[PDB]
Amino acid sequence: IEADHVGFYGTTVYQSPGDIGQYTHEFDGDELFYVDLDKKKTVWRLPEFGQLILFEPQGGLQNIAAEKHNLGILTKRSNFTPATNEAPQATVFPKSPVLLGQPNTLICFVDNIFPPVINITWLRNSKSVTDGVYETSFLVNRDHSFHKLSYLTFIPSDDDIYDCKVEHWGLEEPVLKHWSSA
Amino acid sequence: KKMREIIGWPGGSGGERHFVHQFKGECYFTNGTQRIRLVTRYIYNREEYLRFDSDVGEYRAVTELGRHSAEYYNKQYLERTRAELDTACRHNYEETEVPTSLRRLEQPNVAISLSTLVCSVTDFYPAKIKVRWFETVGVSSTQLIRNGDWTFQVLVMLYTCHVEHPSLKSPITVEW
Ligand SMILES: *[C@@H]1O[C@H](CO)[C@@H](O)[C@H](O)[C@H]1NC(C)=O
Repeated sequence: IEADHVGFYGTTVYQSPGDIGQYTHEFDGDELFYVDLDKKKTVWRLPEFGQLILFEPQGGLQNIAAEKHNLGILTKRSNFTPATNEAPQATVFPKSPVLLGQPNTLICFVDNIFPPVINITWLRNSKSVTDGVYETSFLVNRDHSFHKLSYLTFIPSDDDIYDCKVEHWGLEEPVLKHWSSA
Repeated sequence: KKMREIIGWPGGSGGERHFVHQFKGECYFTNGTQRIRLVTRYIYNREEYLRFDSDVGEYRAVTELGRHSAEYYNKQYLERTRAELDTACRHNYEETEVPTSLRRLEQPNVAISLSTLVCSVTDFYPAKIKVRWFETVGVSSTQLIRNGDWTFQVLVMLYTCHVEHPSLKSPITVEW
């Protein structure tokens, strides 16, 4: 299906148990913003946009209400057909050309995520890294699966070994995408 | 300065594990807003069972799961839904998507290195870009890489690296 530009609006995803909802917008792939449902607030991926345009968070909270509703409906109709757990595919690569000593961002691209529940964690030399870690929302695929990106701010050095650890229900053992300056 | 949403409508029924439901609103633009298309999807888990479509003009069952659903949504939301091609699509594009996305220009950082030389083009937006070596063969580039922060990157393998990207007035070059 061909075009010039593709905007995703009203893209909603509810799931249970846990009442886990997610509402987002996109444009040519890149996420405009998501809506923090707990805090009823629009959170733009690029702040400049949030200062130029506005999205009433309520318009997103309704699709959640609608999708929460539709979920219980289709669940019964489907004869309580549970979602199947697909295995994710991780990939690690630096945001910009590697330079020893100079600030960079390490990116962990994860694909084939379903359901939209995952744990992408970072490891420096087999050590949990919490700070300087940033994720995207769950971005939709035509598969009606999801992909997600994790970002690690770091200083490139040859004596550092990095790992992207992915924990999903579709996995008996976590993925461990190895990456290092070498 | 108001971006609007595409309404995912509530359905009707009749007739412990983990379950998922998704709604997808999608606008496909060409020549700006000359040709605009609105596809709508209702998805239990990963099964799209119901769908609206500008080109079709109405809701249609995609699978057995949306069989009596198509009729319902037509009787109910066909009115407001068909109109969303202008209240949401044609709107968002001309009003909120131009001053932001379509206006975003990000200049690429070029840098060559010996792994076979690798020309690293990074942090550029939009995706539209053309790069050449200064030869036709011995060439091999990676697929365009989406960083997910509204910047792309691509690495062409193989001396000047010529790069022509919209965000630039004059195509920049880098020698080795
Ligand atoms: C659920 O159960 C009914 C009764 O056996 C069956 O006929 C129907 O096909 C099932 N629903 C679907 C769409 O899987």
